[PDB]
Amino acid sequence: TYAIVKTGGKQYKVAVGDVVKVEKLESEQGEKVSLPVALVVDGATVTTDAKALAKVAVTGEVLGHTKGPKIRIHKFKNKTGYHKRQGHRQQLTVLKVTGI
Amino acid sequence: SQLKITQVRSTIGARWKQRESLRTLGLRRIRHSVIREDNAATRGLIAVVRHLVEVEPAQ
Amino acid sequence: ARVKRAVNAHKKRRSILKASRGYRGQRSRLYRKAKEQQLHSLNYAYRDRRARKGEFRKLWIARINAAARLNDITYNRLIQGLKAAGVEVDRKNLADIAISDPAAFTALVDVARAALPEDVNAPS
Amino acid sequence: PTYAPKAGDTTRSWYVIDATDVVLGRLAVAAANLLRGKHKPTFAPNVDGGDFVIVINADKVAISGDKLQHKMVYRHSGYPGGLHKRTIGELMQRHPDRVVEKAILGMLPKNRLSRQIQRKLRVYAGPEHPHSAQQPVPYELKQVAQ
Amino acid sequence: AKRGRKKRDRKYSKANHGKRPN
Amino acid sequence: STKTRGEVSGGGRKPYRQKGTGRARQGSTRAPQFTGGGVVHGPKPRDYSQRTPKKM
Amino acid sequence: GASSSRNGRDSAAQRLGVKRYGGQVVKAGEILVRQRGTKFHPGVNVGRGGDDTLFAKTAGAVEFGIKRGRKTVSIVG
RNA sequence: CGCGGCACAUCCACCUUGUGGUGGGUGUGGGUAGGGGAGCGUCCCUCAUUCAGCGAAGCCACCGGGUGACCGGUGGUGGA
RNA sequence: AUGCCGUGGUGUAAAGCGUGGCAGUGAGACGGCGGGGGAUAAGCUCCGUACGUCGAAAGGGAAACAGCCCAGAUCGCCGGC
RNA sequence: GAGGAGGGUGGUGAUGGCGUGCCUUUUGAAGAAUGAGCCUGCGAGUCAGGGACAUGUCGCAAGGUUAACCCGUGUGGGGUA
Ligand SMILES: [Mg+2]
Ligand SMILES: [Mg+2]
Ligand SMILES: [Mg+2]
Ligand SMILES: [Mg+2]
Ligand SMILES: [Mg+2]
Ligand SMILES: [Mg+2]
Ligand SMILES: [Mg+2]
Ligand SMILES: [Mg+2]
Ligand SMILES: [Mg+2]
Ligand SMILES: [Mg+2]
Ligand SMILES: [Mg+2]
Ligand SMILES: [Mg+2]
Ligand SMILES: [Mg+2]
Ligand SMILES: [Mg+2]
Ligand SMILES: [Mg+2]
Ligand SMILES: [Mg+2]
Ligand SMILES: [Mg+2]
Ligand SMILES: [Mg+2]
Ligand SMILES: [Mg+2]
Ligand SMILES: [Mg+2]
Ligand SMILES: [Mg+2]
Ligand SMILES: [Mg+2]
Ligand SMILES: [Mg+2]
Ligand SMILES: [Mg+2]
Ligand SMILES: [Mg+2]
Ligand SMILES: [Mg+2]
Ligand SMILES: [Mg+2]
Ligand SMILES: [Mg+2]
Ligand SMILES: [Mg+2]
Ligand SMILES: [Mg+2]
Ligand SMILES: [Mg+2]
Ligand SMILES: [Mg+2]
Ligand SMILES: [Mg+2]
Ligand SMILES: [Mg+2]
Repeated sequence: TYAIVKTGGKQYKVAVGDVVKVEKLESEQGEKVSLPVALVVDGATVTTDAKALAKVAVTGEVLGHTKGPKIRIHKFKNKTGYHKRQGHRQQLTVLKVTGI
Repeated sequence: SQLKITQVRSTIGARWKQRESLRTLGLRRIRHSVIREDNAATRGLIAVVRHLVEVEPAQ
Repeated sequence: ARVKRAVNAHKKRRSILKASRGYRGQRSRLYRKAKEQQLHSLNYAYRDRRARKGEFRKLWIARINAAARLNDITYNRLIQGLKAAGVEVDRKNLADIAISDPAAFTALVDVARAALPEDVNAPS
Repeated sequence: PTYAPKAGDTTRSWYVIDATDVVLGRLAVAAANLLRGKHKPTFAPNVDGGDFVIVINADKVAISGDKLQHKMVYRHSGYPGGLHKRTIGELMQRHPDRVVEKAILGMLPKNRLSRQIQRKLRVYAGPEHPHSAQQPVPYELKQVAQ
Repeated sequence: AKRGRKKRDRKYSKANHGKRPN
Repeated sequence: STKTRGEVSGGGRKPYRQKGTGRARQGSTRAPQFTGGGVVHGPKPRDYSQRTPKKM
Repeated sequence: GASSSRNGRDSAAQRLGVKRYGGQVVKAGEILVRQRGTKFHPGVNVGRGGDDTLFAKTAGAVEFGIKRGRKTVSIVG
């Protein structure tokens, strides 16, 4: 069995026991989250219906909060003297799927 | 009545009376909508800028 | 106070030359040529982080289109069918079901084919 | 992460395409889509997927009567005045397999990997091919209706 | 005079809308 | 204290002709871009006393 | 080559014309119409001027009119 | 448009109600010449404090951190 | 017809104005529309245009392609229109 | 940890896409315009002055402030011209 869960404006194909990095949720480590689904597959049944899928939730457990890789930006246009240095670390959440 | 004006195209390359008429209607970017009244000063603004907006008689 | 330059100046020289390891020729060896190439490498990287969002979508659509034609429908009317049936699964996962579970992808085509109108060429 | 095929995942089969009353354009498209693997949902643009394609009856292909007369095939030798030209009609007399093969190679990508894709293509002028040790399933042009 | 005429006919494409530089 | 280009010893003549040598034109051997030339905007003897008022 | 030895010259533009339009509120002394000749004539509370300069004699509002074919400028106090 | 980080202007709330801080809306944030603002690193002096022949500087490598200039840890070399 | 000046309404934060500090610029280019010079030639040359873009503008389209068409890049995403 | 299965560092990169060096100077340069073989070290808005204008800030305030000079071990005290 697996579900397609919707979180952070993006979708993820998850099963019970999977570890997923998602966007930063405002929940602390050890708590529980309820997340909406877009499709649920249980073998040969696909359930595919907004009246039915709005009653099915995925239960997640927060493992903690990690960071993205370091991204380095050095903008440069050709013969201008224009330079701009910038860095970024995206903030993530690690999430064990327990529900479906 | 009361009109709904949605901006469809860009102000890049538009002229001064076309950009300032979109500024007085309250539009900011593409697909931004606004609700305004159907008085004579409003559809004179719409007549200037009707190639850049899509009007519908909505609530 | 006469100040020697080398303790300050070698700081950015060591970091440019470490970012250029694995370049060939003068581009991993010489600081002036390693730095011209780091300007291009971080512009190319910026340019390609915004391009691969379209590149992976171009990969997924190609695989949804291949799997739909096995199930005698085009990509064209499949996307119309899933919007008509209210299936909000994105193309990242629709090209992932098409590989790992081909039976569930056949079950999604039948939902898309049923919600499609009776004559698709008739006006709305 | 999306699916990327490993080394040892691609399963290659054998197809035979009868070329009796098919126009040269429709056949070259269907052979190029079948050699690359555009019909499999595990397609990756850096991977030689796709299947073996045998084209029999290459002398029979539907070419128009004014294309046999007037369409030209140009080759240059690097020497001054090395522009040598034939027509389609007199290449179908000599090498009708080379006409079908040239139409497919212009429809493949222009890269190193298409050089390993074109090694899975066999074109024969007659109705008979030597690859009966494999079992080429016959392939017909299908158009998925819309 | 052929390069001028050929570079000037390519402004009547669908994307250029009757206009090009030069 | 340092020396400017007019105070370093020597350096009066033009060291070679300006055109025809394939070298950069130089004008003096004690210009600040040379080894051993004068210092540009270097230290000179200063007094740093200020005029702080009596009430302050 | 020949030359345009007979042409090539001009005087300065003199900034002539209507300076205050109709219904516009003026002060005493304000110049209304600057012109050669009387393209416009004075009316009530308007004087001509030395080089036909049509100023204001009284604060008021500018109004244009017709008085037997001639077009006049007047002030309504 | 969606989800998440930052910055600036303005508005609304307050905590010594602008020297400021916190919170919440809306708006804005391509940029050469150029203008304004705020910072990083090297060196010397003064006051305070703290390391160092149980190994300072400088150098080399690996692992890490910051919105940038850049930083820190650990080890090798080394000798104030 | 437009444009211009005045005035009454309504709209619209980063409009306008006065006086100080510090500037840079004063070689423009092509495209649309109106005109002169030239042969109603020029990737010509000189003006007009609360016209546009480039200059100083990345991204998508025009095969390639400063000035054309779409659109103005705070950063991240293996989302969607 | 003996070998394999899964993950993870570090090195490498078959293959696919995209992709016209840096500076200076220009309407516009990847340009077949200019400068640069390479590395290390050096090489360009400073200083004087009771100067000038404008500002931030501190002291005194209808007043503010001394110059040369004098006395002191000094950065302190005198000194109204
Ligand atoms: Mg430039
Ligand atoms: Mg390498
Ligand atoms: Mg996109
Ligand atoms: Mg001398
Ligand atoms: Mg000399
Ligand atoms: Mg010396
Ligand atoms: Mg004193
Ligand atoms: Mg005149
Ligand atoms: Mg007189
Ligand atoms: Mg922007
Ligand atoms: Mg900016
Ligand atoms: Mg600047
Ligand atoms: Mg030791
Ligand atoms: Mg030292
Ligand atoms: Mg370090
Ligand atoms: Mg150490
Ligand atoms: Mg050490
Ligand atoms: Mg000013
Ligand atoms: Mg000029
Ligand atoms: Mg100049
Ligand atoms: Mg001009
Ligand atoms: Mg013209
Ligand atoms: Mg010209
Ligand atoms: Mg023009
Ligand atoms: Mg562009
Ligand atoms: Mg602009
Ligand atoms: Mg472009
Ligand atoms: Mg392109
Ligand atoms: Mg769509
Ligand atoms: Mg030139
Ligand atoms: Mg310029
Ligand atoms: Mg060159
Ligand atoms: Mg060259
Ligand atoms: Mg040279």
